Amino acid sequence: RSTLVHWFRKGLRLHDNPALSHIFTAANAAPGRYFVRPIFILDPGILDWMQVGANRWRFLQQTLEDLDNQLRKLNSRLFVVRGKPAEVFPRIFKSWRVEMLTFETDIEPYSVTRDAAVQKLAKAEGVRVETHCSHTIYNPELVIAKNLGKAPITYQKFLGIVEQLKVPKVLGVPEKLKNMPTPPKDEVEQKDSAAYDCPTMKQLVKRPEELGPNKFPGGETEALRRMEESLKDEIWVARFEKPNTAPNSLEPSTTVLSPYLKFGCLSARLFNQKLKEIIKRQPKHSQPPVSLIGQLMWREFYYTVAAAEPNFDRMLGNVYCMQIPWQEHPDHLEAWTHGRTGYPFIDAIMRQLRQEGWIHHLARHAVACFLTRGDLWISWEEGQRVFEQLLLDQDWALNAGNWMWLSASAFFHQYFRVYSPVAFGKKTDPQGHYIRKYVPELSKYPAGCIYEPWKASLVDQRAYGCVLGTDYPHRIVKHEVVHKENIKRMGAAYKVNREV
Ligand SMILES: Cc1cc2nc3c(=O)[nH]c(=O)nc-3n(C[C@H](O)[C@H](O)[C@H](O)COP(=O)(O)OP(=O)(O)OC[C@H]3O[C@@H](n4cnc5c(N)ncnc54)[C@H](O)[C@@H]3O)c2cc1C
Repeated sequence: RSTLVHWFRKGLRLHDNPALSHIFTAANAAPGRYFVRPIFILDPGILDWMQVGANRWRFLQQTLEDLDNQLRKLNSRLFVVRGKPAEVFPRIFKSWRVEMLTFETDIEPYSVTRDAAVQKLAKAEGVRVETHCSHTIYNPELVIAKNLGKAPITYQKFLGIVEQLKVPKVLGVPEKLKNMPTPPKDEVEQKDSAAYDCPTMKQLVKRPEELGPNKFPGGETEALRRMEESLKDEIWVARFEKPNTAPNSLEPSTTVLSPYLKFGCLSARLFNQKLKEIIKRQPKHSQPPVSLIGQLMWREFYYTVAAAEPNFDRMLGNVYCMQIPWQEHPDHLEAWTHGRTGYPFIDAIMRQLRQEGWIHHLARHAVACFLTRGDLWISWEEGQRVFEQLLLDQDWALNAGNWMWLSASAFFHQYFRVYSPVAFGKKTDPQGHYIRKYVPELSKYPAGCIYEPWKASLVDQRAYGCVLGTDYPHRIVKHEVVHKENIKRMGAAYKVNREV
């Protein structure tokens, strides 16, 4: 008896999962011949390559638990194998007598390299490998092909391309396993009956004092519930315009499906299909780029440009990316990273980010502009790294692509438009409720100076119980001065890049 193995990496879901569905149908179309091992590999190598904060670890933990629960309902389970894939797969290929391995493809350079090696090993041991592109709606390879070998570098060309492509068929959940015994314990399982059980919170989250509120639980089950909840107001969905949603409302002004889409707890293909059903129902509706479908297309856009550039997450060696002489300032980087810039709107966002692991798209704009072309002139790579650690939705292509946009390094070139760290939040939160919540030391400042506490006299600062320089920092830079200087620095960088 040989085993069929589905390997979760992303695609942490039962629904719309062709790679996992094929495994299951095969076992049921040929009962008694196959064992089924759905596995997730706790790969220590990924930590040399990316940062993971406490909040995102918990999200993964919760996700793996939900996925194990969901597989049990199909007379299966999740096997979480600890170790490096390069060492894990030769062992289990033999110990398990693996006939077929399936997994969902990923375009990230660490994923491509790792997957190539696994496919070289699988070819050697005579293991059949079947891969499916289901993490994105469109296959980036086919978009680039249709565009004659190059990724479209504007959203509108990208839309023009994918319009002519076939939308894939969205699958349901696999059928339960008919009369399948629990696989026999292997070398590892026999010396430890729990060697493959889902990790506890204690095993994954080493810095539990960095956990923030538990607001967006991981898991396919929570993903589907949040999607349904978000789709209930079809008028809100149909008339969604991303630029007009507030960055600093106390409740999220958008869907917060990003962590789920990032891990594949939600199929982007399913979400897209559900969105197109409402749009059909609702004749007055928004259109890309501002619409909710437009939002999913932004995800497709960045995956397509990223798939063509292994150096997408850095300035050097990146075909898309303007070469800009960013400066090194460790103290300013530290202040931004910990929301101690002295600009309450910026600090509010960076603190919501650290504590909760999600901030609105335009709040990411605000803090990203400030770090880079706007105020501090620090590389977008440094902001990417902080975002990587704290974001629940940390996504290799989307984090890099949007940082390049916000820094005017790629895709966006109107660097003379600079967010004000004082004015920008006021449009949608003139009372500063968002600042009061995340910078509570300023909570007694009136709306007239809560965005600009340095406009309050010392007497009033003492009266509000928050003296600048003691209880809340002084501004680390003066926006009105530096952002004018940085526009000149940007223009010089643009000139140098144009001449080369
Ligand atoms: C500096 C910076 C860094 C970012 N890093 C990430 C990241 O690491 N991971 C991430 O998922 N998004 C990232 N984004 C994009 C965007 O801000 C988030 O996708 C969005 O805030 C998610 O919130 P939401 O799910 O409520 O989005 P909604 O507006 O409800 O959109 C639905 C989905 O569309 C996609 N989407 C929406 N906006 C964008 C966008 N601008 N680019 C790409 N896809 C988009 C996401 O999958 C999102 O879940 C970043 C943006 C900026 C400016």
